[PDB]
Amino acid sequence: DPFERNKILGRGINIGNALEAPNEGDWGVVIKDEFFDIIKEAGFSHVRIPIRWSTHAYAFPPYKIMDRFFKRVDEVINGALKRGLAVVINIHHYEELMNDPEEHKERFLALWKQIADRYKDYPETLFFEILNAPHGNLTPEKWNELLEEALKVIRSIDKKHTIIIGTAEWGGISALEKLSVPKWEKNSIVTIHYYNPFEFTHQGAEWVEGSEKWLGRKWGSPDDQKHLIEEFNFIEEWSKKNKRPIYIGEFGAYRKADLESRIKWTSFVVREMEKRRWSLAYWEFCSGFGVYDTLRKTWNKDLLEALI
Repeated sequence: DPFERNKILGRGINIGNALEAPNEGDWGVVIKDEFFDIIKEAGFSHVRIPIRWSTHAYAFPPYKIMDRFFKRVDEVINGALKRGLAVVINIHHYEELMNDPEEHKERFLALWKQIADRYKDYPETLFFEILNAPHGNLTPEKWNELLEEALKVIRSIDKKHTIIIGTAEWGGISALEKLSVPKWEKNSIVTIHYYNPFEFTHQGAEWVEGSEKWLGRKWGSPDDQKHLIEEFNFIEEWSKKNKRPIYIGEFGAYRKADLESRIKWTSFVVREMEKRRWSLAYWEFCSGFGVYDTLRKTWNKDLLEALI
């Protein structure tokens, strides 16, 4: 029952700026084994681990994933499982696939063949997330085709693990209506990344065009809350109509946003996700959107309370 699997997934946190960088540590985070103690003790049910497999596999057939990297991913997954955390792994920042899905289709499918083969006998609390935030030339209609091809590859190997399927147009709500999950697939969860209002959550983000114009933006008015509720109602209606569970696999506000607004937004979205029985994972543990200080070994207490 994928709804039961969604319940098991529960509340989680992304350990980002880590394995989805070109190399682990490049973006500031190395996944320390003790992080899993910290996260489990704080009350989280799962971790989401973004992984840039594409830079750690050969470019030519059979597109073999490199040994040392595979071993590292094993180590991370098992570290989390040791603490009784559920684990979401994905394919993250496969930029060539977004820019030319035709050229990279078979390589992408080869990655999933290898990942499914590697983890098919791992515990049922490991989840396979097909592809992070499809966008660009990987259009909604092309994604519907590609995700089905990936489902077929994974299911040819593994009919035990729940699969997590995102939306196109950068993984938010805008392309949810366009998403199609094949009827034959019966053990999947649909994932959405929720960052609205984008101008608030990404204000001052150095990698986002024109974001400096958003610096100082607050969040918390009654109207702000009603707008967010309307969007959550839209997602919930889609879930009910399509009979698929919902995982909000990323949500969070950047550190440049005022702390009081960050707390209000984070706490509110979590309460509203909970009312809808969704699973959820905060972006992210300890970096630019972070809630834990790895030097001081302390949580931001208000943000941790918001997440529970």
